[PDB]
Amino acid sequence: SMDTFITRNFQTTIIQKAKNTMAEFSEDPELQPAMLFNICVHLEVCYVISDMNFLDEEGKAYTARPQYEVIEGMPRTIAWMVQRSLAQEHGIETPKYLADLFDYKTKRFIEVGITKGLADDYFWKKKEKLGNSMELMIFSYNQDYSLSNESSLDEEGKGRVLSRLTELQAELSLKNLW
Amino acid sequence: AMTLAKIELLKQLLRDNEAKTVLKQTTVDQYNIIRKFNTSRIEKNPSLRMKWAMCSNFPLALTKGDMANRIPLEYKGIQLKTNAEDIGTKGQMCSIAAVTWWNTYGPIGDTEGFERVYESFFLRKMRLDNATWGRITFGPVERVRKRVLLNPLTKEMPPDEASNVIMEILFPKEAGIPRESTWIHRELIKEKREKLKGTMITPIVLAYMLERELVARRRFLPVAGATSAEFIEMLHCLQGENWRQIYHPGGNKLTESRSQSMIVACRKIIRRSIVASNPLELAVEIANKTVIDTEPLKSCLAAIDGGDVACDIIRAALGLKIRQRQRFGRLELKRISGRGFKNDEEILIGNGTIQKIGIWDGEEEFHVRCGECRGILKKSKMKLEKLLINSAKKEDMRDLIILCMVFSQDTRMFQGVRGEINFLNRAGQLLSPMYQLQRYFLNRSNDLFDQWGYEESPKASELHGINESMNASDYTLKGVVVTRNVIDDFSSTETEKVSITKNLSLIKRTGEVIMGANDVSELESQAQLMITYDTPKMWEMGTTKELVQNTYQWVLKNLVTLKAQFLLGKEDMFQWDAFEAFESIIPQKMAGQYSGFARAVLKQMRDQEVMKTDQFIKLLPFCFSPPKLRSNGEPYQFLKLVLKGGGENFIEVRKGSPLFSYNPQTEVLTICGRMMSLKGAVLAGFLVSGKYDPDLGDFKTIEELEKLKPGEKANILLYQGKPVKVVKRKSALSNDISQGIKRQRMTVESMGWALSGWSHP
Amino acid sequence: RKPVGQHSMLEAMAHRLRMDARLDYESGRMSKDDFEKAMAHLGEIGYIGSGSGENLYFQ
Repeated sequence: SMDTFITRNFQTTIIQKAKNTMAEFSEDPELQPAMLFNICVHLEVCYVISDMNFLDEEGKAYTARPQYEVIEGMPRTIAWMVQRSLAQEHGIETPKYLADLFDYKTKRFIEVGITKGLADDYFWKKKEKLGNSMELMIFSYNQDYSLSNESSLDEEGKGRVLSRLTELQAELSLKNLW
Repeated sequence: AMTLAKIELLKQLLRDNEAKTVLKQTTVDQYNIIRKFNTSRIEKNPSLRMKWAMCSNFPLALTKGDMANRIPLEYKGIQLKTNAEDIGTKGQMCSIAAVTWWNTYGPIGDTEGFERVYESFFLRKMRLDNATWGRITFGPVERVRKRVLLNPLTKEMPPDEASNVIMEILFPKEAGIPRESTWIHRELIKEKREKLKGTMITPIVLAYMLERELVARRRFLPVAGATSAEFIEMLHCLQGENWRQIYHPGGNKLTESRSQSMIVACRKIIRRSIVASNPLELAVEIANKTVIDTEPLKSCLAAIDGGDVACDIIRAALGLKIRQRQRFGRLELKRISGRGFKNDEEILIGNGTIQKIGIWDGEEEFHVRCGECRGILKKSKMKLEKLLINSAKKEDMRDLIILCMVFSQDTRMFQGVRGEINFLNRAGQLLSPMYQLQRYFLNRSNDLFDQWGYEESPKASELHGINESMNASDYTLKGVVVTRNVIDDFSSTETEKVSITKNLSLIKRTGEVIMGANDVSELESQAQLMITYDTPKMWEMGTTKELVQNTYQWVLKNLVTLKAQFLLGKEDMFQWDAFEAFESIIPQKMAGQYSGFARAVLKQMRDQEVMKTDQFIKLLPFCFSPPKLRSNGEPYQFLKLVLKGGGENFIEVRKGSPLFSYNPQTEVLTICGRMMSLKGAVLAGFLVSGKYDPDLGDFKTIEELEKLKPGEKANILLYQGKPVKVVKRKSALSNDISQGIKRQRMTVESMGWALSGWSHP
Repeated sequence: RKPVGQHSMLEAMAHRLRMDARLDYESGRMSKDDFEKAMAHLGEIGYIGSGSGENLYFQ
């Protein structure tokens, strides 16, 4: 029963919004734990990337107006209102699909990716559906990662994600659910 | 660095519009197609073409480069190479002499490491030089056409595994996935890495030369006697159809090394696991934590495709294929036709008892083997319609005929039973009906052959019949035939997945069973590679002295635990698993007495006195068995404690003995001739940034990790198959994530505020 | 190792040669000047690799 594993490891707020996401796709949560788990991870990682990365009042990155803005984990009715308002404020074209994160320093939209195996291979299967609209961020459970050169994710945050992913990968393989 | 030079060349290809559309349209998948693309015609008869071209002027083709230009145009009136540039490459060609000139007058190259690159070939020369050559013998040899390994390996693996090893050696960045049962050859990888470092030979070759000494080259050959690679390589010289030749190799012991140990290791895991209840659960928990030399047993059983029976049983328990074959005691069977329904029935047998047997129904055929003799079987419902065998050892020719008559379930077999047949195994359990009949007819063979009857021999040139005495005759046993023609080897190429029972029997997916626990061989031998059993239960299958070792060694390790339970004063501390094995060397007649004595002495040290460390260790192993006291109620008392074997094997209670002695002034504890002195949070720095990177060096331990500065990289080997890059800290997750949400809830509330048409600040 | 990928050969070589330079700057094989050279040179290769006809030479 993975429903318990999710309730132990993920926080209350992560789960509620992960279900709210599946409610707008018109799908049943409790009869498909497989999908809900990834949505919680995907949702968790999207926060993690933001969390610590601040920007100071002029325009530089440090650790402690944040550097990123979180889209994933909101209602569609608002998310699109947000995304559209960001694109027209900073003066770039509005993406055709709904993005996950938005960079304030780079003024770019971001799509986060969680994979099991090769980060490089999953990267390319995003390229085929996104061309070069958004900055991709691929993280894998087994310690792989693919990122852009122009992206502004420091060694600190990359750790937070990859460590948490493997921490869940170990807790899955320990109790046989991987 | 090369990096930038690649980009410049790529841009220079994108100038040409044809090459642009190649790289744009053609896929990474299709790379494998376009590399083989050529114009030309593949010309028949290359040997004809070679002789023709070699006689011509300029048959060779030459690669352009700085090294090509150091070859001159002429040399003493001889044309080496040609100018005539082809417009495509702007390139050149040359003649046979051009190569010969290079080997004579050309430049020196860095041929350092060449020996270590082609090591697999150089080991063949090492075998030939040091090998002593024995006597020659002219005589007819029967050559068995067996499946055999052609070339000896450094470490046997499958292609799937060896590739991911080869990758982490030569191409560590591109390797990709960090696999479980792949890295753990870190000894071999780190060894190959440093050996193949200074050389500058083409990687594609290095990979091929690694593959030659890590992948099995197994073909069928006519073989007799030895079945080991270091012999097989020389087979052309070792034997022919009508002669023989003795040979003793370089003598470093390979191939057989793991094959022999793996057999014994598995067999001995079985013998221990059979007895106690739930053999499967023990066979697993043991085999998981067993070791051969350095490799865990999992990877050995999986990689090597040999084994006997116990190997395949242990394989199945852990979870890998074994081989599509069927075994019955000593008999081997491969299904060649037919399929049967094992169907329960009540059966009367000859002696006059009702056994509940399953009856194989339906037409069937089988390729069958036993020992040195091989043959073919045909049976039906409780009837052996036909059997064939080959001229071989009479001991095994007999056993084969018997065991076929058993599994054929012929009514003539069942009627030939005389006397009771209550046979047991090692653990003291009732053998199932047919496994019982097996050992009866192997023992009492003559009772069967009389009941069987005789018929005419088949008059075909290369055949003859046999009788009770296993000799040539014009009479023959009803069904059985012998042939002059020699038969194929065992032969079982394909592999299959299998499930396992509580009693270590292997079940095929259909419902029937193929490999039973009872089918193993009793024959024992010693392990060539050094086995190590980290589990406690298997200490039993050491010797007397080495068990006293491993027990007292376990007490020294877990002193803090045992000494804490001592203060509490309960009877659970005496019932540890380690002391259950120690009872195997105490004679049964005396065990409980020693325990009653030992418990009384350790009780006395708790109540009336203070702690005495050496005696507490000395006496604790004897306390396992239930306390057998005197008739009046008080305990027995002793001076010395005798163990199995006798002579030197005894523990003195008072002070010193050979097995055990403590010197109180210097405080030195001698255990079987081994001295042992008795004098007396960081996992938060666990941020995973990348993967195994050679730049950071060797795998650093805990001590050095504390001294690293905040915000710096390092290599760590974490747990169960994880070689990963790590960074030092520089909050703790849970509070961070909630704060990220509060910033999102901020954004949301303003956008709702906006939907009505307001703002926050 | 026969490589696998549905995407384009060029498209990959661009993405790979990017990261090689990224790593070679951090580890200390290439300088800022040689790195921004590559990122610029590659930048072009991107625009070249997403056209539909001419190479669009310039003056």
